[PDB]
Amino acid sequence: IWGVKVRLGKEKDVVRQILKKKLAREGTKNPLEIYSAFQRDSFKGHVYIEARKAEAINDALKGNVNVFSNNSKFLVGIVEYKDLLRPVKLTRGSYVRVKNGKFKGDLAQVDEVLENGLEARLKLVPRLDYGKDLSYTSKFRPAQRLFSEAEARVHEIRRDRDGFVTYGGEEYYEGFLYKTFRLQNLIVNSINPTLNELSLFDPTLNKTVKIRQGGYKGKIGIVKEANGDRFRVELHNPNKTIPIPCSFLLIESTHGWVPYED
Amino acid sequence: MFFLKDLSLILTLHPSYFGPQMNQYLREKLLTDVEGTCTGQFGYIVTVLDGMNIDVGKGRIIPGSGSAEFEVKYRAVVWKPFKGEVVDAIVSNVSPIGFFADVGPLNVFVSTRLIPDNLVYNPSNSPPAYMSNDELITKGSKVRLKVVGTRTDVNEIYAIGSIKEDFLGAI
Amino acid sequence: GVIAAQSIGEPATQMNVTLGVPRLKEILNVAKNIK
Amino acid sequence: FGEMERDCMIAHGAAGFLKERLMEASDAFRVHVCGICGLMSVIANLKKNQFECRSCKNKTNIYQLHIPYAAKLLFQELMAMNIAPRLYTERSG
Amino acid sequence: SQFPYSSAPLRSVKEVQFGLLSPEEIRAISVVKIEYPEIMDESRQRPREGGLNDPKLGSIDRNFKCQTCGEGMAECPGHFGHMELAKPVFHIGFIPKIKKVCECICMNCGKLLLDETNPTMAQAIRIRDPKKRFNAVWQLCKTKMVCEADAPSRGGCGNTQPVVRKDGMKLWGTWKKSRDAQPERKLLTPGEILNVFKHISPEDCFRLGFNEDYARPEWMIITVLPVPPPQVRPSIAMDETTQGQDDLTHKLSDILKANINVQKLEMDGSPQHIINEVEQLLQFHVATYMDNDIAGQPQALQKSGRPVKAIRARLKGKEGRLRGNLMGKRVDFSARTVISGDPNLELDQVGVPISIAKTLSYPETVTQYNIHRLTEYVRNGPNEHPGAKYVIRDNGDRIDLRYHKRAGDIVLQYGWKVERHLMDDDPVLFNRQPSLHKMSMMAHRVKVMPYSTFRLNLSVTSPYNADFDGDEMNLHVPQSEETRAELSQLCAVPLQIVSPQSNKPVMGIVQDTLCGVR
Amino acid sequence: LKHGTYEKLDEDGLIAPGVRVSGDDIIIGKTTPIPPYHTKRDASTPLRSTENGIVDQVLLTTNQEGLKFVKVRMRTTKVPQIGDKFAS
Amino acid sequence: ELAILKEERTTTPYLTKYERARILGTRALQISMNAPVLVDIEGETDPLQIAMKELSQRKIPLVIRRYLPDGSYEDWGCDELIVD
Amino acid sequence: EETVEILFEAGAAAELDDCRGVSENVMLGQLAPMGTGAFDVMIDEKLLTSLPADYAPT
Amino acid sequence: VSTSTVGARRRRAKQQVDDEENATLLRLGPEFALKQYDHDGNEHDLIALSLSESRLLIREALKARSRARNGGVIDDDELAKVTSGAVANGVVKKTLDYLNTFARFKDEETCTAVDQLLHLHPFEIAQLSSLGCEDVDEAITLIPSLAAKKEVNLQRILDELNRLEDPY
RNA sequence: CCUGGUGUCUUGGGUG
DNA sequence: GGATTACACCCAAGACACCAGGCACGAG
DNA sequence: CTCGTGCCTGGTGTCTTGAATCC
Ligand SMILES: [Mg+2]
Ligand SMILES: [Zn+2]
Ligand SMILES: [Zn+2]
Ligand SMILES: [Zn+2]
Repeated sequence: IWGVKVRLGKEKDVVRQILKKKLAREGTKNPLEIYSAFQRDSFKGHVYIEARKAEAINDALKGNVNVFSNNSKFLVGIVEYKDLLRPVKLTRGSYVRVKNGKFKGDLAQVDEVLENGLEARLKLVPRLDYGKDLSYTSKFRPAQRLFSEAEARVHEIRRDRDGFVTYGGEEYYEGFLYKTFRLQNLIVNSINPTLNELSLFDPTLNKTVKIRQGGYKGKIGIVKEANGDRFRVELHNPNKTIPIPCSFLLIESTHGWVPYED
Repeated sequence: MFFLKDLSLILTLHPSYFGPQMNQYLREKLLTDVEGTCTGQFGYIVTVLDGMNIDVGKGRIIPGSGSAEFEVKYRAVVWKPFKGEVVDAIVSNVSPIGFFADVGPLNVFVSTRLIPDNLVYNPSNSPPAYMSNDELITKGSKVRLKVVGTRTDVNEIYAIGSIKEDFLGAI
Repeated sequence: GVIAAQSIGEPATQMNVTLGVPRLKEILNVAKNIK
Repeated sequence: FGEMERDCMIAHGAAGFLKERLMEASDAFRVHVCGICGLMSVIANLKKNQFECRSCKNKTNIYQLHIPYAAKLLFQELMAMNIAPRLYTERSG
Repeated sequence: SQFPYSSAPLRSVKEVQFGLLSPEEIRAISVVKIEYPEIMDESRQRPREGGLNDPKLGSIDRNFKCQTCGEGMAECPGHFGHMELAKPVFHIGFIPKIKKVCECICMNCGKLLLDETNPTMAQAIRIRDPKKRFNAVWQLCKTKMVCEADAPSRGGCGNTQPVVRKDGMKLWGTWKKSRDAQPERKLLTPGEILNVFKHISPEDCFRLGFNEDYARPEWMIITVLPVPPPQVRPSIAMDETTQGQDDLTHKLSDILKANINVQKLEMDGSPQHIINEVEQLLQFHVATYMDNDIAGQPQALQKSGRPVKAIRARLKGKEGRLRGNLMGKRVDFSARTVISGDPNLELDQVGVPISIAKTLSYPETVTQYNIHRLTEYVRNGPNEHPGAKYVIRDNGDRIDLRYHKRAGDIVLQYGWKVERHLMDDDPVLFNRQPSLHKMSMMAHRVKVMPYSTFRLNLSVTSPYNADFDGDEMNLHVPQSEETRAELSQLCAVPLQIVSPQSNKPVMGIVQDTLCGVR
Repeated sequence: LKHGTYEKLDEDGLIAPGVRVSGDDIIIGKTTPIPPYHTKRDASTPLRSTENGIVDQVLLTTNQEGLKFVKVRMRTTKVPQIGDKFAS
Repeated sequence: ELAILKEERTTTPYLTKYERARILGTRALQISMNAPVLVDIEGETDPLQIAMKELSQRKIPLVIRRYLPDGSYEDWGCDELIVD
Repeated sequence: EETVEILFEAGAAAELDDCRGVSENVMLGQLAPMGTGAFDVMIDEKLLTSLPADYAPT
Repeated sequence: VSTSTVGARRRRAKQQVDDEENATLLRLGPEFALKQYDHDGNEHDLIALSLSESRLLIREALKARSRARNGGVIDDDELAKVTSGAVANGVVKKTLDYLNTFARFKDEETCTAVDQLLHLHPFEIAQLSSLGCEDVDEAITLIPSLAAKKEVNLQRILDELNRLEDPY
């Protein structure tokens, strides 16, 4: 058995291509003298090929666009063969982490599994809004909080049993969502409970002004700053903001420019 | 355990103190800051020797800030206790967990598992005491203990004693 | 030191044997084979 | 304030001015160092007034420095590459 | 003064001791162990403990205090973590020196191949400089091609020594098994070399130019990686609510992921030829994390296609930490504009535009002799000249006079500071780039004037090599009593009339005035 | 929020032609919501700090992706003064 | 130990331009922090001016510690150094 | 020049930098031993004693 | 804060466990080494003080300073009021009173007699004076370092100490 | 009722 | 086989890809 | 009402072969 380096993600394709070549050449004068070929997911970027002569390995891969042209094949020891073909949990009442949907990343208890053996019913702390803005994603979801049936009663619900309600077509029993997930959609290994899981389980600014005394008499402006007695008017006419005393201003109101009786 | 130690202190002086009695101010300043204070490195500094005649040296001016830095070298009486040292004491308190004894500045705690069985706490007696027949441990009774451990808080140090050994106790 | 460095460098910034900047470069670089 | 302006102040001998420009008028920063191991490993809670270099078990021999922030940054990048830059405040020969 | 009071004594730096950080010390200063490459808890706010933004490493956010020192983000320096490596790897910077050490010592017990009995070698240990001594020793021992079990017993093991060669990040040693036969060169892994180095004696450690306390030779192999705090690798927000991570943050994630997969191998399915591909990849990521300009191999790339900014590249070159932030840097209290000439200014004056004069400031200390004068500036405020911008108390709190509506109710105490506007006869440092010689920076006396150019008396154009065809010049304002005096008594224009360059003046009468005076 | 004045914006979020503007004034108001009331963050555009003038014309349209799209042109007049550059 | 006795002082008896600048600035700084001034102050009230007045009358109370290359030093008072 | 190489080599051979150069002190932001920084300034306690007694520190 | 003549203490390759203070093993730490140096660099033996010496010096220093505070104008409770501050008042009063109830030779006449009698490691010489003993058997038990020295006089030491000792 | 944050890395075109 | 190659400054002009899985809508 | 197809969003992971001098 030789290993061969191939383009990442193309290992299954190379195994396929080798099979087509083998079957197409069976019984001809130039058979492909390999016995088998395979690719292990755990071993990214490699295909393994079974034969008697190295030349057959080169023959199997000739012209394959997914294989690195460098003469990189390597020999496997007989004592390493079976480990290449090693094929490899989940119990009711145990915890898993959800891998998809608004509950992605959340800890859940395994309640039960389907007869066929694919999806598992999970007990989950819900993330609900009680229909508050109706007329969901994992990035725009809700905080987790146990289902409250009286809140649902008040705001937006079918009773099914003691402590069991169907609310918006999902089932909540004693405050928890019970929802089926594909087993492939949950993580059962190396779960690390989090901290949180251990805990749980002046009236004239900006108004337009006219100046009635001084060298700037008759000019429009806006009150930029009115700290005290001395105002800052941003004059319109030249690009300058001036310091000015409060006796000098007329303010606009409902009827004309009004003195300091506004 | 008393020693004489040659110590020094870095003093920073604000420029408004630059007058003809500068040294006398510093001598008062050194004493106010150092006398009665404790450090884990030397112990309690009891009194400084020859305070009114200390030679302060010359002050280094700090670049950029104007203030002046003096290194006041001095000599003091210091008191630090030591593990292993046998000492006498005066009891300050008696309690079910042992007693507390004032050895000068500080207080030493001796626990019950390191006290011999025949010394029995007697509250009914007037005045209360640890009693025997020819032994009498009332407040002010000379007792001989041995320091078996020193812990440092860098502010006050704490030492634990024992009377669970030969020749230690009341005399 | 710094005064010496500036006093020599500043005239160079405004300036059949090799002369000028290429000759100056040979000296500081103490080249084994001069031009 | 580039490299060539630095040199001009040296030539003038204005050492005091050059120090201030590059510190007080810029990115001055205060750090604490351990008097034993010389590293910037001190954990300093100023309202609790307690300091400790855990490595040396030292709560007494500790100094503060005024250095440029960009120098503090430089030393942390050197530490991240396993280089130890130990700052001591006294000579020994 | 901008620093809150601390009882620890203030001192200056007298010595910098360089060295290596031992594995033990890295753990002693670390405040957290780093294991998980997922930065966020689960994208629901608050970053994950044990992750790369664990809050014990520090705060780069104005509203979360450091859980280690209690200080705000301004004072908090940041605290290091550590990352345990499943297998020891080489430090990319030290490989050529490691290679040199192999030819010096025995590859079994680690003893120096020569003794003081060799006369030339006894001369070489006397050399005082550690680097030259180490080289002189290696120059002798290089030709010694077998570690002798016996003196020419020295503690030797008798083995012949290999010729070690570098091939990228891997070292190959070719042993000559005992005419010609077949030699088998096997790979010299970091772990193999690591054990050999710990058995080197203290006496041979010194003779190799290393140092028992500061640079112990097995510390050139990396077993635990120090995790820098977030101050070294801050996040930036590209378009406000979208933030990307620093190159180091992404690269540390790659090292951390790669570290977990080395743990994932040794407990189950390892087809050996897979162990070598995964361990070499951990070596790769740790190498390009420190230096991504390794000759002879392709650079690590970001997904954008451009090369990763390694730590080595952070320090070198015009824009790096040393030439760009330490030998020179950007500074406060500076200004710049186009210059114009004025014959009716004194030689040592500079005309300063009013708008510039209201932005720059000088912090004048309040005393008995100027307190009445300084109160007048405070009433005028930041917008009327001559005025003032801040009042600074001895504690450091600044009062911003733009927003203080009860400015009339301030009474000044001695020792406070008032940051007043720039005013007549204040000295300032004036400067035109390129600064080719010392008279590119002279101190002038300010004269405040209308219009927006800097005014120079015409006779100073020559030392600056300035003219008025678009040139700009820079002005710097000293910020304390000590530096004002340094400017006026050392750098002032009249002191600079004669230059030491050619013992002659550098300023004279020029252009119109010189034409006219003839 | 930015430190400048918002009082020159109309209700459509856009300033109108004819209004004089100075530096740091907001002329286009825009917000972005904060992910998980009091939910948005300012993303407005202020006039460049060194400039002034009059808003001349405001274009409103949509881009290739269908979202709203604005342009604000500001005009001012520059009068020669000390320091300005000229050449034959 | 390092200190050199008064009779054996060898460095120049004139104040250098660098020593002068540092003395004026340091003394100026101390006056602005309200140190006692040793001369009469008339009309000239700037901090630098008062310090320059004290220098001209030989009344600045400071000592120069001039370090020599080996680390030893001669202390010279500003009262005894000759100013041009 | 050779910025990073110097520093790696300096680490491996435990170099001691005695901080006497101008460049050392400039980049650490400390007063450099040059010009106005080439000496220390001390306070003349002897000359202060010629002042009158009402100027005295308490 | 406050520091001493002894400095640096930079790191060494071999650690040391002769530092932990043990009076039995003569380990007084780095500050209380056998050979100290004063503020001029001169060599000097460690100054350990018996209870009798210490009572004279401290009391003298306080009354000479008290006289100096009075421009030049006995009981322990009066001598402790010279200090400044209630914190200082406490430690000084408690130290005199402690010494008042355990110092055998409470005057300078007897003390100088004890001084000349005692004036060989300097720490042991100071220990013998502080701890009163009756016989040779009592001294080598409580102070087990005097075992293997083979130089008694011990008995005549204790006899003179007990004879100079006033009744009570 | 004090505090108060708006990006980076390049490339290209220019000024002296 | 790399490292070296003036200084400062202004301003305008830009931004991950592919594959797989899940959900919603439309048609039978 | 159920099934299939298409579109959108989220997560994970690279690769057909194609400027000159100096030390
Ligand atoms: Mg020009
Ligand atoms: Zn330390
Ligand atoms: Zn912190
Ligand atoms: Zn060997």
